Amino acid sequence: YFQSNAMMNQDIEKVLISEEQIQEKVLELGAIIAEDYKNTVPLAIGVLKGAMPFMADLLKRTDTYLEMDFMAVSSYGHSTVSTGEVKILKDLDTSVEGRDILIVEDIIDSGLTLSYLVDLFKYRKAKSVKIVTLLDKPTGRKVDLKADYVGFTVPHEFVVGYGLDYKEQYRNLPYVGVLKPSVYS
Amino acid sequence: YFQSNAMMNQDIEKVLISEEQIQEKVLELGAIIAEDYKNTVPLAIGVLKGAMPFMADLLKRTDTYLEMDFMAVSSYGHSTVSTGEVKILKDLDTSVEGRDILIVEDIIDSGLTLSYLVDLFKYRKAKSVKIVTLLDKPTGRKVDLKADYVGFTVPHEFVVGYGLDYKEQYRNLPYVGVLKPSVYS
Amino acid sequence: YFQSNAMMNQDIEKVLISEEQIQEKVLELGAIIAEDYKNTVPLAIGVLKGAMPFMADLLKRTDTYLEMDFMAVSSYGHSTVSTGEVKILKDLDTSVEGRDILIVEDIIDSGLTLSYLVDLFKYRKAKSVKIVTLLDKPTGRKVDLKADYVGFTVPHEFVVGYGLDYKEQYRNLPYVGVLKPSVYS
Amino acid sequence: YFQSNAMMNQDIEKVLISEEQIQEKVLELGAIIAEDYKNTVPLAIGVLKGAMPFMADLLKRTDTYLEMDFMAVSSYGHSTVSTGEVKILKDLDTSVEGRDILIVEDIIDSGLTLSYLVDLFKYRKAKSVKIVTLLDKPTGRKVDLKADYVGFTVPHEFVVGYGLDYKEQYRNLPYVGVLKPSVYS
Ligand code: NA
Ligand code: NA
Ligand code: NA
Ligand code: NA
Repeated sequence: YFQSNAMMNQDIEKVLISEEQIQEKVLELGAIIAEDYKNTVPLAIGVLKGAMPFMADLLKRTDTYLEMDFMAVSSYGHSTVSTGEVKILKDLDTSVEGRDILIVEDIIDSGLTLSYLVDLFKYRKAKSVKIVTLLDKPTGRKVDLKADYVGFTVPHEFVVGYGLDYKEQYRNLPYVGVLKPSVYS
Repeated sequence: YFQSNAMMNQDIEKVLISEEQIQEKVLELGAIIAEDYKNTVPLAIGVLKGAMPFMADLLKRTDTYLEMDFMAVSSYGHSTVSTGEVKILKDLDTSVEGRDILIVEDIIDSGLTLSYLVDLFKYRKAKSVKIVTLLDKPTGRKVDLKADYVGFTVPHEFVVGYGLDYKEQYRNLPYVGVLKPSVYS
Repeated sequence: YFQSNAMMNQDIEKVLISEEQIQEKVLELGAIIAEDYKNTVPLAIGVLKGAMPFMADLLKRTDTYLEMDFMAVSSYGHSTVSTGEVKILKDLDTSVEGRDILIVEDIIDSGLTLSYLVDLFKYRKAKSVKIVTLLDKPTGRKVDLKADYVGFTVPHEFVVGYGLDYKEQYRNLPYVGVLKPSVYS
Repeated sequence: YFQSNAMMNQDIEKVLISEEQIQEKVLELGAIIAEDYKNTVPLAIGVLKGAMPFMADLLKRTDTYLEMDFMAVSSYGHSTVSTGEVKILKDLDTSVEGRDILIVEDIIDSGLTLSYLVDLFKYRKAKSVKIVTLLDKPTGRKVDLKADYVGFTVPHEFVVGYGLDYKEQYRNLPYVGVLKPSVYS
C-alpha cells in the first residue's frame, strides 16, 4: 500500500480550462484591451482575492499605459444578496472621477457585487466602466450584467484554481479544475 | 514627420531582467518553496500593489496547498521613512497566530517596511515568517534584514516593470527594465 | 519671572459658543430628532473624528431607539476639493439599503465631502438621509447643501473645541472658542 | 387598553449607574488624568463603537493638551478567543512610536482584545500605554489585565447604555442599565 505526500491534483476531477488555454485567451484579450485603451491610461481594478492571478497575466499581455489598483470588500450578511451592496474594506488609492475604469474579475456568477461596484463607480463619475472576466456563468445571474470581455463561458461546475478557491485553498493552481464531489460534499 | 500613439517600450533604456529570466527563476523558486512547505499549508501574503505580478507567477509554480492573503499599508510621513512603522489600511483576512507566513515581495531595498511587518507577524504569534523577493538591493538597507529566497540581486538601477512603477504606470510590463533618464528627470 | 505648565485656555481669545449654550441646544435638537424618528430606528452616523463630542451628547439627549455607526475617510488630494469624492477608510458596519440615515456633523462649510456622502448613501438605497450639524458656515458653500438640523449658524471665525481641532489639539475643549491669531500664524 | 409609543426605559430592569454618578466620576477621572499627563500631549485612543460616549465626556473634563484618535477592529472568529488577536479595520491616523497612549474604553470584561492592542502599541514603540475604563468586570478575565483608571467595578449584570449595546441599540442611553431578561432571553 503506497502512500505519498498529498498533492492538489488528487482533489481535481478534471481540468476544465488548461493553463495553455488560459494563456492563449489572455494573449487575445490583452491585445483587444490594448487596442481599446490605446489613447488613455485606464485604471485597471481587481477585487481581492480571486482576481489576482488573472489580472496579473492579463495586464502583462496588455501593451499600453495603465494604472492598477485594488479593492477589498466584505458581505453585510443576507442584504449583500439583494442589491449586492458590500462593505468597503479597502477603497481605491486614487479617485474615480473622470477615469476609464476596467474591472478585472475571475468569474461573474450572480453579478450582484460587481453590479454594485460598477454603479458605485458611475456614481463617483467614472468616465466609463467596463468589465473583463476570465470566466462567465450566465445562468447564475440574479441581476442583469453583461461583461464587456469574457474569456470563457462555463456551465454549472464547482470550479477551483487560477484564483478560485475552496476554503481559501487551490487559488494557486495554474489551471481551472472541477473539484471532486468528495472534497466538498 | 509621422506621429502615432505612445508605446511603453520607447521609455525603456534597456531590459535589466527579461521575461524569460523571470520565468526560469520563478520556476526554480516555486519548486524550492513547494519543497520547504510540503507538510504545512502556509499563508502567502503580498503587500499591495507591487508584489502582485510576481506573487501570481510564483504561487502558480508552487505546487503545494497554501492560502493567499493581502495587506495594504500607507506611510505615516517621516516616521515611516525613519522606522518602518506603517498604517494598516487592509489587514489580513485571517489570523496570524500559529501560521507559517510567507511574505512575497517584488523588491527589498531599505528593508524598513518589511522588517516592521515581519516583527508585527511575530508579535501576532506566527509559527514562522519567511520572505521571498524577486529583487534584492542589499546596498540600500537601513536595517538588517535578509530575504530567505531571492530571485535576483540588483545593483544601482532605476527600475520599472513586473510590478515596479513610475508614477503608478509601467507595473504591467512583463520584464524589469531601466527607465530612460528623461522620463523621471 | 514665574513659569509653569501650559493651559489651553491661554490660547483661546474668546469663547464663541459656551458649554452652557451647547448643552441647551443639544437638549432642543435631541428632542426634535426623537420626535421626528419616533416610529423608526434610524442609523445615526458620525464621520471621524470631529463629530464625536457632538454626536455623543446629541444622541444621549435623543430618547428613541437608534443605532450608531461611524465612517473614516481621507482626501484624494486635488480631486476631493472639486467633487467631495473621498477615500473610504472605514465603511459602515451595517448596510444602508432601506434605512433612514442621520449624519451627525460638527460643522458644514464647503458642503463638498458631506454632499458626496449623502449621495453615496442614496446610491446605496437609503430610505432617507438627513443631516444634523452643530455648526453651520453657509457662506463657505462650494455646493448647494442645507442641513436639516442646525445648532448654530456661525460667521467667519477660526474655531476650535468640542470636536474642532488645530493640528489635532483642542478637540477636547467643552466649548467652541476662537483661537488667538498667534497660535496659527 | 392604554398602549403608548415604545420607549427604551420600558426594556430596562433597573439603572445600575446613573447619569449623575457617571458625570461625578468622569469629573474625577478627568482631573486625575489631566494631572498625570500635565507635561505631554498623549494620544487618547477609543475603539469603536462602545467607547464613544465615555471618551467624549471624559476628554472634555480633561483639561490638558491631547490628541484623539480611533480604531476599528473585527473578530477573526474562534482565534479571537485565545490571544485576543483581531483584524484591524481602521488603524490610527498617526504613528505610535514615542507616544504616550491612553486607551479609553467603556468596559473591560475578558480583557483579550485590549491586551492584544496594548501589546501591539508596545510593539509599535509607544513611550507608554495606559487604560482608563468606565466599567470593569474583573471576574470576566480570560487573560491578566488591570486598567490604570477605573470608573466602576460591576458584577455580572447584562448591561446596556452609555455606549453599551444590545443588538446595536441602547448605546444612546445617558445611564448604564440592566436589561430585562425578557428582552434578551
Ligand atoms: Na493606454
Ligand atoms: Na503545503
Ligand atoms: Na426610533
Ligand atoms: Na498634556
